[PDB]
Amino acid sequence: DPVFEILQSRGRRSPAVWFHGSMGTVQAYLGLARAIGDEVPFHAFQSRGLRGEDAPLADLGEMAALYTRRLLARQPDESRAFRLGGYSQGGLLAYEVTRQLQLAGRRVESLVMVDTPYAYGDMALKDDDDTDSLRLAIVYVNLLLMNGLGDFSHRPGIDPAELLPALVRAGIDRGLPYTPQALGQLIERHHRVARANETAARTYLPADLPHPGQPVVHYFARRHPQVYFDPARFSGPMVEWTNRYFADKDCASRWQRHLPTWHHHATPAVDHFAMLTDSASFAAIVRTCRELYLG
Repeated sequence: DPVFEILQSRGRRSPAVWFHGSMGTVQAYLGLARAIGDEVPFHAFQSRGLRGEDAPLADLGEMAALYTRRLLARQPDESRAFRLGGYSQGGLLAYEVTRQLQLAGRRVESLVMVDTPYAYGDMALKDDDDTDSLRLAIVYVNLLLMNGLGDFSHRPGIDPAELLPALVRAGIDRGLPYTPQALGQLIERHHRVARANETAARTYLPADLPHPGQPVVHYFARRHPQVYFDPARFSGPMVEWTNRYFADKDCASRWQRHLPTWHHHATPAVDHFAMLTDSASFAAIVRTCRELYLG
C-alpha cells in the first residue's frame, strides 16, 4: 500500500513485478505496462518514505526483504514462478529479491535488468554541494517526467541553497500543481529517498543466488559504458566523476557471472538516463517483455 503499486491490473497471466530505480518512484514504468498491455498484470514496488509516512530505508537487503515479504503474502501458491525486473537500482532489487525468494523456496523464471550497474561496493563518496546539487536536479526532472511536464533537457558548481529555490520556481512555471512551499517539501522528501537508495546501492555486495541459472535473464545496456551521463546534457564535477567511474567497468559481464542463463541486449540509448525514452531501447525492452510474459 505504501510500497506496492498495481500499474496495470488486468489479465490472467502471472504478473510482471518491477522495482523502482534510485528515485524510488514507479511512474516511469507506466509506458512499458501499457505497451505490454491488458493480458499481463504489471505490479511495482516503490520506496518507503515517498508518502512521507516513514523513514526511507538505506539498506538494500532490508528493502528487498520488505518487498519479498509482500510478494510471499500476495502469492501463496508456491508453484507459480515469479517474473521480476527493474531499471537502474530496480534491477539490483530484482536480483536481491530473486535471492531471498529462492531462499524462501520460490522460483523466479525471468529477470529483466535495464542498464543496472554492477554493485562494486567501492563508491565511498561523502555528501557535498556537488553531489546534492546533481541529485536535486535529477529528483526535479523525475517530478517533471512524473507529470509529462519536461525532459532531462543545473549549472556546474551551483550551491544546493541557490538551486533548490530555482527548481521550485521552474517547476511552478512548467506547471507543477503545488504551492512553492509544498513543492519544496516534495523535492526534499524525494531527495531524502534518492540519497537513501544511493547509499543502499553503493554499500550492497551481491551474494550468489542459490540457483544461479534458474531465471532467464535479459540485460539491456546503454550505448557506452563511459557515457553514463551524456556530456551535452550534463556537466560538472559529479557528472565527470560518474563517467570516469564507469569508463573502465563492464557491468554486464559482472552480472553474467551471477546469472549464467544470459541474454545481452545492446541498445543505442545515448546515456543511462535514456534507456526508457530512447525509442529503439524502449521497443527492444517491450518486445522482450512481451515474449517473456505472454508465454
